[PDB]
Amino acid sequence: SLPLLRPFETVSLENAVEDLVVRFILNVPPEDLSTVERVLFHFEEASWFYTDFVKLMNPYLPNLSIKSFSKIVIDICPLIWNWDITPENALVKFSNYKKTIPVRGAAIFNDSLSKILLLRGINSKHWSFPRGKIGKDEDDVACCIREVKEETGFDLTADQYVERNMNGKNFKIFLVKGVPEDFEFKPEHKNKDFKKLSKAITKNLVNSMIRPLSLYVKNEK
Amino acid sequence: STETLEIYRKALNFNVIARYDPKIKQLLFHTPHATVYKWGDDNWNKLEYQGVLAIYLRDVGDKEAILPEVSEANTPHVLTGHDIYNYGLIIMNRINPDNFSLAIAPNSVLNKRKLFAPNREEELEPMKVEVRDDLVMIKTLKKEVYGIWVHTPEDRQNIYELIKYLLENEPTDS
Repeated sequence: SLPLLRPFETVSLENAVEDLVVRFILNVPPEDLSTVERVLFHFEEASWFYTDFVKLMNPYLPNLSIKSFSKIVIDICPLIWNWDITPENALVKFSNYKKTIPVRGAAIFNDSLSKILLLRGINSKHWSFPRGKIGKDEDDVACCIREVKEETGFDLTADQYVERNMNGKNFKIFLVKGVPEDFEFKPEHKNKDFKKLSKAITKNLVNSMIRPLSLYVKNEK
Repeated sequence: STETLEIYRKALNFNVIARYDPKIKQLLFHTPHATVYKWGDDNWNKLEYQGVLAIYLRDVGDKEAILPEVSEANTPHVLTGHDIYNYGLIIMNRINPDNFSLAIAPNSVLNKRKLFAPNREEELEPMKVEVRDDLVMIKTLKKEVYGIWVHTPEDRQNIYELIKYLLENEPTDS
């Protein structure tokens, strides 16, 4: 109710981290601070909020992966990291003991910006971006266009992604604006309006990235 | 280091909130996991605000100061007018960037205002609080009825008795 401003869209990366610290890391019961596995999840949690909101509010900020963002929180606020091992080293041995399935897809948009490209499965009556499993030693952007060739059939061709972990699957959906809306897409393998989607989700994977996708919409205009 | 941490917590919280409400003076209370529920459809609605709760003191202050501008019954009623509100409530969100807020001004200053200078920028009905159904019931200045949750029943009364002191008492400096 009280009118508080929007300082994320105008402040330093040093400050943006500080905020996110208050938000996700620092105000927590000691249990979630005296255990490595726990704070590595709150870093996971704040890196997503950074990539899905902070980066989208302030464009002068760089695109940060959980790899580097943690390195940054460790430097600006070194009071939270008590232990001797490095985060990079820890979030591999400990957090990624929770072995994830990286799924590469994309949120497809039109040149006029009014519609999104989501498909429905054969068995599933649920709408989502072209989502499929990864491989060995291949760039996240090359697995993205290849999976959009298998499920729709149109390669588009980097840092503009939307990371999120959902029940042991690392979804890193990239953002591509500018694909023909008239073009006919068909499955190359054997076996909606944005206005219409905003009103529908408000009534209480794409069901979670509504607000970051609305931030991609509010910005480009 | 276990105590050097809580003093850094008061520092970080404060100047993080100072960037949100620029009129803080003294951070009075902070709890680590709150959730807001709203009343209207004769039942509670889980609002999209979840994170650390904080109750602070506002520098009111430079009289004639603007309550500035940030960017149907479901939307809140933003306070517009003069900066006259004595204390603040804030849930530092984790859901989306916009945080939660409640202006908490005593009835002691309201009755002092409403009678002496009847130049009310916004209609203000004095605030009241209670402990009901594992939630802290808060009746706001713009009639809005909210409810804040915390797991501990100790914490629920803690924030209640403070909110209650703030409104039933005169502007302080602790």
